[PDB]
Amino acid sequence: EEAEKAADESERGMKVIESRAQKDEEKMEIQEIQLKEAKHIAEDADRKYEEVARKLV
Amino acid sequence: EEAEKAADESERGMKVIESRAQKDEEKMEIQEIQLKEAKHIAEDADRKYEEVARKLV
Amino acid sequence: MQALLGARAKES
Amino acid sequence: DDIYKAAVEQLTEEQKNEFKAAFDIFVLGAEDGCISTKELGKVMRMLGQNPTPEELQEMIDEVDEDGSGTVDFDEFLVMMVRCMKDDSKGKSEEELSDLFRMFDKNADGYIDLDELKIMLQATGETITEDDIEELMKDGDKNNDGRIDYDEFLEFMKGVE
Repeated sequence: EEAEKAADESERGMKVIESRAQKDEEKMEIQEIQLKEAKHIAEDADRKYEEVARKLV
Repeated sequence: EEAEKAADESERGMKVIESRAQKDEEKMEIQEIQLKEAKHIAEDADRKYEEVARKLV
Repeated sequence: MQALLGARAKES
Repeated sequence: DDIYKAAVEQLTEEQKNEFKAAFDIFVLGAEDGCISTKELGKVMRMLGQNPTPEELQEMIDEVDEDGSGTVDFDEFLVMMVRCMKDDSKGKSEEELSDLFRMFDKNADGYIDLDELKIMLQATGETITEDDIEELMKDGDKNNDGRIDYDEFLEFMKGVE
């Protein structure tokens, strides 16, 4: 009974973790894809900065 | 043995996906922090854009 | 490269 | 572009087939049929890695000559294949200066057209006045029809 409770806790755990792992994996990929975009916005933000700053110059 | 093995195998499943959640969690935190900074860089670069755009004016 | 590849680099 | 074609004149194509084999081994890692920024990330952290980010964002934005804007599949492939070193003789300063003498036969540090035209005609191969149009855009960085040497240098530095 305890092993089955453990089967359920290690399996529920695995599923909770798979759910968490998936949430974190999606957040990982979401933040990674969005990081690339945030970096591209930084490149663009720096790019527009340079275009206007260069005009300033 | 089957119940305990279910627990043990699901626990190993969990260890791998927990380690994955941890890797994904660390990576999403890294990517999130990096996103925040890439975005803060972008925001800073956008602030600089505006500082230089108003100074361009 | 070779340090990461091995002996697959022979014609060049 | 042209360089691609010369180097393939070195060796043959069955090679390319087995490359494709190596790549079925690799080609895991296109987000967009391209190997772009996130793909650079993916296939490189495949081992937890990414190129020296100068290389990486370089591929992201810059080496886009065409307006590809991104690391294409082609551009990540470009880095990964330009790996093994084979360029010849990259000719440069002291070369290009002694050359510049007869380039700027003017004896002036400012080439005229037809000295270069003579050199072109006497190289050993093909002078497209398309490419001569290129070279006027390039060589004379001043583009005043007369070239100070370093202009001609960067116009001629680093090539076979």
